[PDB]
Amino acid sequence: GYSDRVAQLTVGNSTITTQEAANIVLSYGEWPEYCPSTDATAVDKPTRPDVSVNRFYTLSTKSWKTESTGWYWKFPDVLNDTGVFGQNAQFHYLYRSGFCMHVQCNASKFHQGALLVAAIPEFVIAASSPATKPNSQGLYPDFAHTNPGKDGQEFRDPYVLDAGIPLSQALIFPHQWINLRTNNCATIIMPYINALPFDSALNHSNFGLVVIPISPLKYCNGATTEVPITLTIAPLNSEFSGLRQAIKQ
Amino acid sequence: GYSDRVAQLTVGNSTITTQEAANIVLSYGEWPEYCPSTDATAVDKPTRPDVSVNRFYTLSTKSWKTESTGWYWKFPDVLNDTGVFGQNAQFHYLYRSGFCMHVQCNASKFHQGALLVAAIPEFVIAASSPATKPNSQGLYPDFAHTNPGKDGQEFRDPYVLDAGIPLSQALIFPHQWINLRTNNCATIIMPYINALPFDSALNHSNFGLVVIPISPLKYCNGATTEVPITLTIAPLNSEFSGLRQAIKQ
Amino acid sequence: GYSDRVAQLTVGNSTITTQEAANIVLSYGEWPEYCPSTDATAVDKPTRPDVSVNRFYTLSTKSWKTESTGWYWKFPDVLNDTGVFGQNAQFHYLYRSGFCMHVQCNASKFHQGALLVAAIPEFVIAASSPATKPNSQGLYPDFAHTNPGKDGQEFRDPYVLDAGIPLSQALIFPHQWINLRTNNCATIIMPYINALPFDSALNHSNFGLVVIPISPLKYCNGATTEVPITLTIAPLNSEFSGLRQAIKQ
Amino acid sequence: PECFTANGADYRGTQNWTALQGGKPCLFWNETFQHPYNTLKYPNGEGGLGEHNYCRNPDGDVSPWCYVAEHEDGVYWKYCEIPACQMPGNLGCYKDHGNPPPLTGTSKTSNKLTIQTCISFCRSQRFKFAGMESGYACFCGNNPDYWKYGEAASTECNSVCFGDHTQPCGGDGRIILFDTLVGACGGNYSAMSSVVYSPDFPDTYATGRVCYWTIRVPGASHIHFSFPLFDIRDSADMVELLDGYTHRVLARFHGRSRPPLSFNVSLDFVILYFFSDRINQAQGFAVLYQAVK
Amino acid sequence: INFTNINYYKDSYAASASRQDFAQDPAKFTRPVLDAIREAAAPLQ
Amino acid sequence: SAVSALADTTISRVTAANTAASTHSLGTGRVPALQAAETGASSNSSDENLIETRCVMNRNGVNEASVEHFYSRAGLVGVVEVKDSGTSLDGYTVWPIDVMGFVQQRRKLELSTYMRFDAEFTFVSNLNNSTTPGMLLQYMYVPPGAPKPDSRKSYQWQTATNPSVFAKLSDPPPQVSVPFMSPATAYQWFYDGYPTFGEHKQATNLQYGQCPNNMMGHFAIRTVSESTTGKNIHVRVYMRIKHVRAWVPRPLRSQAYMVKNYPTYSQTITNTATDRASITTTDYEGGVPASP
Amino acid sequence: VETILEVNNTTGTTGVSRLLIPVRAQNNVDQLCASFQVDPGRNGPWQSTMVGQICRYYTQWSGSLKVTFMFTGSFMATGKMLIAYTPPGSAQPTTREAAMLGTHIVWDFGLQSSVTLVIPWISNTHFRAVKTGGVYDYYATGIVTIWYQTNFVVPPDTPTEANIIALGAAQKNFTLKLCKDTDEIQQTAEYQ
Ligand SMILES: CCCCCCCCCCCCCCCCCC(=O)O
Ligand SMILES: CCCCCCCCCCCCCC(=O)O
Ligand SMILES: *[C@@H]1O[C@H](CO)[C@@H](O)[C@H](O)[C@H]1NC(C)=O
Ligand SMILES: *[C@@H]1O[C@H](CO)[C@@H](O)[C@H](O)[C@H]1NC(C)=O
Repeated sequence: GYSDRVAQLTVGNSTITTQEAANIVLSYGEWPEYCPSTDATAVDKPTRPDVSVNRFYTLSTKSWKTESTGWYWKFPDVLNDTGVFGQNAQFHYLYRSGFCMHVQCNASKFHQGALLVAAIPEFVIAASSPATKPNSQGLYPDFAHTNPGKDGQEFRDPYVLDAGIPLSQALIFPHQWINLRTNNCATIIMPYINALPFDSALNHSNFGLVVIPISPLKYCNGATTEVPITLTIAPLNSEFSGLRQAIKQ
Repeated sequence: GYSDRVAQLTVGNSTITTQEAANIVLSYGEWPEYCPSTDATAVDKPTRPDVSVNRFYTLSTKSWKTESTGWYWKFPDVLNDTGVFGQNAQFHYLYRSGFCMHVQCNASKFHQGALLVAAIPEFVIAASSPATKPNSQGLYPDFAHTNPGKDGQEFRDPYVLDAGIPLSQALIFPHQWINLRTNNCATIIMPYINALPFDSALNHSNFGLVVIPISPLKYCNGATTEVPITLTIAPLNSEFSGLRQAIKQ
Repeated sequence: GYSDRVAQLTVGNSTITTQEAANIVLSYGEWPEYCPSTDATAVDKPTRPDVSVNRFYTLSTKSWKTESTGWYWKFPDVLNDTGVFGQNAQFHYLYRSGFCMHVQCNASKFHQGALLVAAIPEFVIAASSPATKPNSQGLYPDFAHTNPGKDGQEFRDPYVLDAGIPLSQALIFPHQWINLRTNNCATIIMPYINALPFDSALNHSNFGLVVIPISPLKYCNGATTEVPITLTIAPLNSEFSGLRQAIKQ
Repeated sequence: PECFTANGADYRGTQNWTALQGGKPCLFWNETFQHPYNTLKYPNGEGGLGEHNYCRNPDGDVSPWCYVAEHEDGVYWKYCEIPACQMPGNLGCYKDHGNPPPLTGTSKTSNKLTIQTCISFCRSQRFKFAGMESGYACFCGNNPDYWKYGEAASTECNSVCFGDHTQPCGGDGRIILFDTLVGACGGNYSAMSSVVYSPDFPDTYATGRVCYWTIRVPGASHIHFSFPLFDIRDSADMVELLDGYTHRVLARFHGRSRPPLSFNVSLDFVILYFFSDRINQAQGFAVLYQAVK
Repeated sequence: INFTNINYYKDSYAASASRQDFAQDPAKFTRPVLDAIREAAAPLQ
Repeated sequence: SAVSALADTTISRVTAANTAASTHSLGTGRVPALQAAETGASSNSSDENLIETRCVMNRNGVNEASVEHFYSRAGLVGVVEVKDSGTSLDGYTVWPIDVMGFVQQRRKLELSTYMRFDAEFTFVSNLNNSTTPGMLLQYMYVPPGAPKPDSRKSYQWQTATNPSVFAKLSDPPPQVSVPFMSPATAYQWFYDGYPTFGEHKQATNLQYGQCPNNMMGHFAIRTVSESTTGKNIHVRVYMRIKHVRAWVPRPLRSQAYMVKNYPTYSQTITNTATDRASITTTDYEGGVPASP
Repeated sequence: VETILEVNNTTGTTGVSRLLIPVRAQNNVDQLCASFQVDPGRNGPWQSTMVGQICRYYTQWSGSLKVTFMFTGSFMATGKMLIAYTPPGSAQPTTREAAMLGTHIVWDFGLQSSVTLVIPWISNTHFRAVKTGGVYDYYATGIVTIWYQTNFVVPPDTPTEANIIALGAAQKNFTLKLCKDTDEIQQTAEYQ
């Protein structure tokens, strides 16, 4: 009737071991599933390259600092140029997949801090601008902020999630904390959420992956200053339809 | 009890229609099959990207001339940089697949000529050199002749298949003629032949694909001079194991 | 499960043999029938001169040229002065009949071109006029264009069928192509279509019979220049009521 | 002609009114501190702004605008319908009602459409006119009657081009028509007065343009060459006024060679030359010649 | 609970539209031929 | 009882054709792609037999493409101005009933050759300034042969047998159900013939295509007034075609109409398709190719 | 019902010639014969089709399309064409090697003179808006390009340029939605 602190996540040829894990958040209680015949609309037979694309891709490592605001990734965009997933995402017009997001941040028992690892469906990034005409560039975020790639994007205003919504209510989304005294990893299994059965992996980013320090990383002199935060994600039940020439963006 | 001249070959999203077809050569009476558990040695789960790689790739068009000697391709090498097959062939160490080679050469009822379309397993290309020391470069074929790519390689001595073996006995291999008065296509379905269940798609070329004009293309003035020869091949039952970084050559 | 290229159409003392026939279009899936008692309104006993009027009348031969626009006939009008059908059509006020339109155009295997043989119910012929007052003569077609007789009428604007409707959608009507590489005849069996069970063969033309060259007749020097197009039609289930003095127009 | 740019970001023309008739007055720039564009955030010029209520385009919008008194429902600015701000190649904003189109010809929808990508599309097919509409639609035609549905206010064609949001590309049912000579890589100019532009003028001139404009007024004595716009800030990219019969350089202009107000020539046959490096492309130039018989 | 398609007048043509008899028979326009041609078969053999 | 009928009154969803799962086919004699368009038959090739398809249990409703739903929509069929001001102090107007005066209704009707239908005619009447003062109007249907009114006071407005609707402008739009009124089994938007016998050698030839089976009389509208009202009333007639039976589908009109009762196109023929630069030029930019 | 696609909707081409896809003997290999977008309601070749005109009376469409190409050359004219449907996201393929990566059919001219290329319903949404252009290229259907798989080979004394007639129609799973008013004919005055 409890959650075991040890966990092993084996997907494909990738395996993730954690010895200080809180639990595994199954987003909205729904495992990732393949598109049923009732919900499908595209007639082409989808490709399900099970083990070549459904596997853990360690994508980015961000150095947690005392004044760090946080980072966000867009799930399809963060894997669109990586591995056989990226190739299928480029060669195919349609794509659907869940994911198993695994954020890793280990620190000594003398460090402190708390990250909020949340998976935000349809994470539309806002721009912070003064009162200006709709002609103004500052009213709308550039592409580097909407699709940060694999490197992610440092939050400008994590208090409002760079979306005008309060960070305090970001816990309405499938979330997990990395409290350094408690756990060093946060696992979120997110099913494919979209008003469409399939969608373009290049145009549309289904989920945002926010890692925001709520309690700032504090430690004493002599502790290891560099405390990294690693994002390992794994597609789950990846389908691809609409084969054509490979399209980058 | 006869072979119908019309044929349609539907593999993946590709479909090949022919209205003047001799038959379909099933090489050695064996359809391409996936590697059984008894014959397999690699323990990794193979990827079988059925419709993304098993499909007709129209790869090369060679202009048949009166003095043309012939052309040869190496089946894995001819697809190693094309489509999702090439990507799987580069990302995976191991590969096995049959193919459905479809050579197309149409000409008017006033043209004449006969091609020999044969699929030669382990088509080791020979070099034609004078009596020289083993130090000599001419004793061994360069890589452009061993792995001609998708463009193929024009035969230097089609009489000996550039292999020291008489072309007249090349009919011991799975073959088909394109006799311009009879048919305009030659289809050969070749199963995976190798002393190994899987093999490197980059190092090892399992089959050679020779198209040699035995009866030279003759026509009269006013007929269409350009008489092309098109090679459309389709992998069949393609497996790939040993995922790693993509390796070109 | 196929259409035999040979066909013989025996109606009355007329027989039409074709050895390169596509099929026989049964217009709207309805064979010509005699007027049932439920649909009839006229009380006089109709005359059904079966074999004297229901027979193939070869009516017109038009020379297909490279710049030819096409020709159209009006089915009752094209037979109103021919044979015992014409006499019954003149002596009787009421008339109803289907027809078996058979267009014939044979050319060598070195000719090319494609006719669109369509049977258009209620083929109201339009006039092509500049913006003018309703007093203007050009706004309305003369009688030679509305009822061309047996000679037919050369299309002025076959692109719009001389009716303001696009020729490209004329395939919504019971149609058949004469593709010179494929067939030399087009047969359309059209039932009597009218909002009335019977109608005047002189005033009302139930169907138009268009023969438009879509792909222009091209050939090389030495081929037979004169490539005729012959219209043989046969009334089917011809009834005539309302006997009186013979009326021409 | 007061404006020689597509967006009106060259207008200094003394119009303190949204429209010449039936509009709203403009708020002074030295008094509009409630808003981003004023004389405090832009001290020295910086967009024709100053101590005046004149319409300006400092933000690179599609048309010269001005701040209006915010009363209606928060509308605190309005585009100015400056009739003299029409680009010398801009034939106007016209209505598009239906299927007999203003420009009967070829069409093109481009999510990267600019004014020049439409003109270049029409010029490649020997069309005289190029009409942008709805920000993405491009229409070509030789129709001298593109006004068959009546003219429209320039502000009715203020939809941003999908490829360059600083340029007007028409609107819903409104088509902005340009003469396809604008931004051509050369051409023959036999006319009294014409405003020859840089290659691909509403956009930035491409890298590697070697263009030759033939300006021969058959009967003129002097040609008054004026440059109302010379955003040619670079070194290799130069604009030369080569002679005619002799093909000799008469005046070479580049970054630190900005042209005089009138480099008049006594030859009735001048060849406007343009050069472009492989890098450092700028907004271009807009020359204006006036032949005096 | 649906309460519609009710005629309040003695004349049947005063009723609402007949929107419950969707029938699709395209063969009279798409395959108006005498010889039924199988899909897998070459039509003109 | 009949409560079972009231239960099955909502429109049931008829779905589109499902796609079956298909595999690869490598053989001879089976050519579902090869067709013969000369036969006049559309291709019977299915998606399953040309590509490897999946199982798509299609639930898209095809019910809206019915002839009833396509036609049961009130469109403008007539604008009748009851002129009672200025030079035209009539106070009445007799309007020839024709549904081919406006392009939107006319083009939809001419999709079919014969149409047998009942109609729901609605009259949306108002002044020039869009206002609807209480002003009594009389919309009298004058069938073919009934005497047409020649004034606002004439005896024909007694409507002892003619159908007539009295409604003020302030009332909601008068709406009536018109049956299938025609001597023929169906109306005929295209009549390849002449109404009368004869030679038809007139310079104008106005009678071609004029079928009196469609001429259903006049709509006489008057202000119920004793003198001039000084106000012109614009009566817009909207016809909703119900109980539709369509026959012989036709190509949709491509040329702009020029007259009401005749197909007549300009000498400047407009192409059905808009012109493009070349037969190999498509204006779809797509995305950036991975490796050109 | 299959109706003629106006694929030769080019400047200068007038009349019935706009309904023909010209095919001729090529001096080079792997060349492009013709291309056209497969958006039924887009101003282009599909306007000439019954499906493309009935689509315009509706806002959203769904289902597979079908283009039956009929070769109208001489019996002695032989040739193989690659007709490829490129799903959305890609522009018109610049080479046949790029086009053969999509849904394609290799058409062999012969006794059967017609080939059918099904444009499969490859869409992210259940329906595509009939309106195209601008942000509505989200509902782009794709591009159909006709390539010379082999040449157009003819014997002597035979025409070297023939025509392919495209016949566009809708598959059995075709569906329309949200009846609207077409934008095909405009009216400025009541027809008198
Ligand atoms: C009280 C007012 C009642 C209104 C009576 C309206 C009667 C309408 C007649 C039915 C309309 C359909 C037939 C129209 C055919 C005419 C078109 C034509 O062929 O020119
Ligand atoms: C005033 C009472 C009218 C009753 C009309 C019958 C309605 C039946 C209710 C069930 C609706 C039918 C569909 C169903 O069975 O769920
Ligand atoms: C516009 O400026 C001119 C400058 O002379 C001035 O006379 C005029 O009153 C101004 N109009 C408005 C509305 O400010
Ligand atoms: C702005 O400048 C004008 C022109 O000199 C002047 O009349 C006005 O008072 C100035 N306003 C302010 C707020 O400085």
